[PDB]
Amino acid sequence: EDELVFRVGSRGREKGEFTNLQGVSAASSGRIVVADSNNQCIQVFSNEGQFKFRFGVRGRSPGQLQRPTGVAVDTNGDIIVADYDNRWVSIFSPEGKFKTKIGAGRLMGPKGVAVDRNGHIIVVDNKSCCVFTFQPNGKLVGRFGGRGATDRHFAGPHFVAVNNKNEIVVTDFHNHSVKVYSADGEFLFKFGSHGEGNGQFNAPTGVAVDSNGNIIVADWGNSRIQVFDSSGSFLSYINTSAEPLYGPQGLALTSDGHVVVADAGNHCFKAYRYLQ
Repeated sequence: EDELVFRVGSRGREKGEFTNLQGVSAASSGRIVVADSNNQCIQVFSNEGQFKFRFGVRGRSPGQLQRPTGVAVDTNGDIIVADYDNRWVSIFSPEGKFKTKIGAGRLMGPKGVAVDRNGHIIVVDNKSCCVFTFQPNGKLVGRFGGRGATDRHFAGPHFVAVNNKNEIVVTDFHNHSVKVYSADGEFLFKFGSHGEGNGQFNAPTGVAVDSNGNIIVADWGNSRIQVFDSSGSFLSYINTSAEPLYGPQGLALTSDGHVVVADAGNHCFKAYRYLQ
């Protein structure tokens, strides 16, 4: 009878355990997909938290995972992994079969990924501080950003989401802000500032956008999740009181309308109801 619906995971390297849980995504087929950067693996669960399967071969060769940070699920259920250390994005089948890698030689530190409304793969690079837009096949179609603190630049972007207008929503871990851009890279607006007040951050991480354009943002340093309207107005905190967060990372919205968070500091993921 809590905003918390369920919790899955504990510390370790076995199936249903985590060392460094970072990326979170959801499939329309009603699955939850999580990446562990330190166990170098992807784990797939039902919408109720039941373990389905784990995949990932450790290493630096194509097909293999070295530091998988960011994950996204395509409309066909393909699993898209940002590998920060291999410096590419791996696309797998919904069953964990390597298909191809995109952005090799262009991405220097791919951290976060999303899928847009035309099936483009959106990658945020924490080393070049840029946002890349690819076709599934690997073809680059767009790039914007650059290191800095101006509205068109990023200081250290780790996560990305796309809204109903195909607009790109980037969290800036080091700037304490969220910035929103057109599909073409045009800056639209920013919100958030450094602090603990409503609509302030101490290092934003995961981000998701709902069907109503509400933007949901995890706050790593403040161990909390904020919900905003489409203009970046604070609406609420997710009520985490029953089982507090500790350093949350990825965020995703499921097909059954729950917010799932990588509660990395507690070695688990948690699913929430939220009222919008």
